[PDB]
Amino acid sequence: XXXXXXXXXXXXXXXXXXXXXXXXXXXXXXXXXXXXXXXXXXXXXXENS
Amino acid sequence: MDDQGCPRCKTTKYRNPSLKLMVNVCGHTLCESCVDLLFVRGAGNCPECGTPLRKSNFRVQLFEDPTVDKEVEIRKKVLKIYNKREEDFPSLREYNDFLEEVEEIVFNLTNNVDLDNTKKKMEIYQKENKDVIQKNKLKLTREQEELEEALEVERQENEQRRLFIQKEEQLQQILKRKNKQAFLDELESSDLPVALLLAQHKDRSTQLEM
Amino acid sequence: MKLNVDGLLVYFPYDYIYPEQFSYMRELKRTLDAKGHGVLEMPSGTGKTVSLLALIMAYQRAYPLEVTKLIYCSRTVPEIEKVIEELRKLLNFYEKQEGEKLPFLGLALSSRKNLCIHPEVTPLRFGKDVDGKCHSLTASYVRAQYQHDTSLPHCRFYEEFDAHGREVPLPAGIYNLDDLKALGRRQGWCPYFLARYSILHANVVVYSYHYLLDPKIADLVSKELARKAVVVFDEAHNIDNVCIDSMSVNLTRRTLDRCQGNLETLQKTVLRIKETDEQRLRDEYRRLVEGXXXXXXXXXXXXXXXXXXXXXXXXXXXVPGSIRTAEHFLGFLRRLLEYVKWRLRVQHVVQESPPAFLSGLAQRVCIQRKPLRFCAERLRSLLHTLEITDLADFSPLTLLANFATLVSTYAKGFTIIIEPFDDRTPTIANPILHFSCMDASLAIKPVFERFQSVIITSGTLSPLDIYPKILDFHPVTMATFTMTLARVCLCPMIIGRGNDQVAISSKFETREDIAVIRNYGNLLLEMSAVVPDGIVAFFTSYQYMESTVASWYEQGILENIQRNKLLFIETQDGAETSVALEKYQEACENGRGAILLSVARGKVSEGIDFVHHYGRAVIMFGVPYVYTQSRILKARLEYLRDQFQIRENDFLTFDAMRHAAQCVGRAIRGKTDYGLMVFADKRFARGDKRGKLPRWIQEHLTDANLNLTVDEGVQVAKYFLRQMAQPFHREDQLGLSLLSLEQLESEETLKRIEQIAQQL
Ligand code: SF4
Ligand SMILES: [Zn+2]
Ligand SMILES: [Zn+2]
Repeated sequence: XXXXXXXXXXXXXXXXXXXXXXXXXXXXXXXXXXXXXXXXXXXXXXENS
Repeated sequence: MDDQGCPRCKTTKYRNPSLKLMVNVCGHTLCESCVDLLFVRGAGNCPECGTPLRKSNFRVQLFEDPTVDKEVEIRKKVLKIYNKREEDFPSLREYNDFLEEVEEIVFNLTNNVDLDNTKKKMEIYQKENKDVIQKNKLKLTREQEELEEALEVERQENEQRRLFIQKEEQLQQILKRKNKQAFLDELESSDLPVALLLAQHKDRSTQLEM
Repeated sequence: MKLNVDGLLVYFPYDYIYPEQFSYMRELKRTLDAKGHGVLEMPSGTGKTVSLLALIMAYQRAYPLEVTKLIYCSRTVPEIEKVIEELRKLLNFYEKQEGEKLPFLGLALSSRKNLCIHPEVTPLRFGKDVDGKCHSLTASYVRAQYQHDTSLPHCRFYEEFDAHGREVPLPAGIYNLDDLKALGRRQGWCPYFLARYSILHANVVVYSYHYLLDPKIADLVSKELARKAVVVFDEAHNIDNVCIDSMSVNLTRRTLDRCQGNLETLQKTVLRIKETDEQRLRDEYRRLVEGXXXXXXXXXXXXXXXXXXXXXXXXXXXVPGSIRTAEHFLGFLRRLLEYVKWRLRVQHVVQESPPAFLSGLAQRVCIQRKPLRFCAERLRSLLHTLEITDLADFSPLTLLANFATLVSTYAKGFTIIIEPFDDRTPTIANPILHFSCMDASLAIKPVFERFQSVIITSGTLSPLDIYPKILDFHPVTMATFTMTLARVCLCPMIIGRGNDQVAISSKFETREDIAVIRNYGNLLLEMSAVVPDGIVAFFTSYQYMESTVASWYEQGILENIQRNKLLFIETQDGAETSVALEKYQEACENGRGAILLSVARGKVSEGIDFVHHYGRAVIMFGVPYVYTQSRILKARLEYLRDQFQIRENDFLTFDAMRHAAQCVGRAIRGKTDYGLMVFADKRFARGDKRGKLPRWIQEHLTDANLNLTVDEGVQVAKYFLRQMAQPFHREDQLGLSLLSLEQLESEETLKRIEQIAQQL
């Protein structure tokens, strides 16, 4: 799976479906509004399941 | 509240995040437990650099840099004086240079010789304690008073907005319920054709809402 | 097709139109006669981009006075590519009709992620690191050191563009990002700086929202261009959300710890450069005292970071206070950092207005207001001064400095809200600090001041009564265009009734109710057994999709959905979503059945569009309410009660319906596309929530379809698909839902197009 995500990518990311870079100006969690999107904390048992 | 930990009597900041640190003349660190444990064992002897504390020379604040505490306290004691606003100078460059002179005096009292600094303070403090320093004490007191008044005016307006929208909701709810119960007690005990009385009820509802 | 749109010839790049098309063209002639803004609503049926670019090119071909430049603004980079290639189709039609008498400089423009060449910058994956290495390899000072030596680092692209490339404008060629990169490869240039330098010569420029509405990026379209410019936003539902994302600032404890490390690093840099040099610091003190920090600002191309986040009209022209010596400015930032760090220590949620925070500052750490305004100018000038290379390392402190500017500029409209812990966190050490804004209007205000006529346009916008009531906005045209059809083309049903006659809802507020999730799974199963070729299923929140697809496994449902079609569940990775989308589109074409279930908020439904056979049945699970978010919602609603006049229960319903009908109305491309679009819970039938879906979906929402069961909805789906899988050829459209050349010149058709379009 990590080879499909890292060593490989989306082949038809040519004009659509490129979900990583479907935003021209992506920044860190600093100067935004919805910066609490992916939390490095809060890893539970049932949620990880 | 998660700093490296109290030096002498190391328990406070590591366990309790409910404290504050007090600085000394030399300016390093002392917590309340340090304060009391130090006062019982000398009352004015720095825990590390042994500076000769003049008289009880401790000040409790909440920051985690000693130079920050030093600059804050010295900056307050300097900006009690040197109160010439932009209103008080003729030009703008003189006001900005005056603020830079204040920064120079604060950094000189940080580390340099405190003699020429105190002589400069003597000259300016005398020459402007004649007129301007007390005048600006008065004006800053006026602006503090009016800012506290304006914040209380803001909070009165917010409480009135909350309570008036609550009374809007309760007035319309009780009033619509009394409209409906009155219309039922008038369908009972009157003698009219039905469509006219129901149109009067719908007129009551629309004149109530709209 | 040579349209007469009551004043002008228009070369439409197809030899057929819709009537909706020509109604849109009438109303946009109306908006460009009188210099006013106007909000349109063409649904997703027509080529609204095709029409839009056609008429703006007709005006620019016919009137070189009022309209200088079109600035299109579509939000995602694949839509940038789509609008550029439709403009390229229209230029190819335009040059088929006449010959090579074009001159017309179409131009895309995004960023250094998408226009950088250099094979050491290119393998970086992130925007700030590409910006940092581009700041390394070219600058105002590294470029000069290379200019009087040989082996110092340089790009060879920006240097060769500096050698010759700033005297030859790009001749009349419509350029994508790929074509522009290829021209940068060809002669050997930066196409990034070529694009920015060739903004001045274009006629259509197509960039994103944040490249226009951000005050700290959009310093590249000047006033004199803007006085005769026509800006056209596209897909403009979340304009207010873009503004609130564009001026609010988030501070975190990690940001402040890395700010402390930054402060110590810059202190050491000031010490060693004090051991090195003194003369340019004299020149610093000169250009602070003499000027207003504009001495070396003339040659400033890659020495510009993100500018001051105050707007264009609230900036000053004075001298920065007591700040001048960089030692004292490090003390200034030290004081501000320690006070904001102490303010963040409070272990309960605290809301303040920014003058209360300024007074708490100006009393307890002696920092006044005007040296707190000029902190952005000071940190940008200082950070230009000390020759330091990789500015990504200095991302927090600049943030903090920029935060200072906002605290010292705006009041009564914005709000400083401190959270010791987030909503989904509780009691984990994340104290954050939203300087949140809630004036939507204060970010589009220079967009209405500068520009001539900005045209908000989307396929869904409803109701149109509220976008003047939020954006401080008074348009010429408030238009809604009715879907005129010769074939039903869509059916919305409101499946708000379980098969056990259980009321389907999401009233529980993401804390699972079992039988409702059971009936959702039963809906998805039986709709899988009916619908072809890909079903799209939007949930409410990723916690709720998480919990639902959890309890579709322990309960025995999800293997049956596997038996009918192939699932592709969503995750909040940027690359895993793209792989799931790619396999979902390779399973709608290699025979089997594919079903993409996502969240109705994220990026899955913002740009990534589902066309003829990729989504046949858009299943909108639930009513999407923003339920996780904090007192930012309560505070923006208190604001819209107070200083605008928009109710609580009005704005919540408006926001929920713009998200729901945003995610639903992507399934349909043209008249020869059919999309089942179901709404699954009872609340979409309650009059106000149904009343705020757009008109072109309420027109086809029948009272019988209102509050169907699961199985009644399944039988309506079967009858829908069977009546709408037959040969619906072009000969069934020339009467009603299509127009020829000679079907336009009849005045009876003109009466029809008068009857179609309406205004609000
Ligand atoms: S100067 Fe041009 S080639 Fe060099 S990093 Fe920047 S965009 Fe890339
Ligand atoms: Zn102690
Ligand atoms: Zn000491």
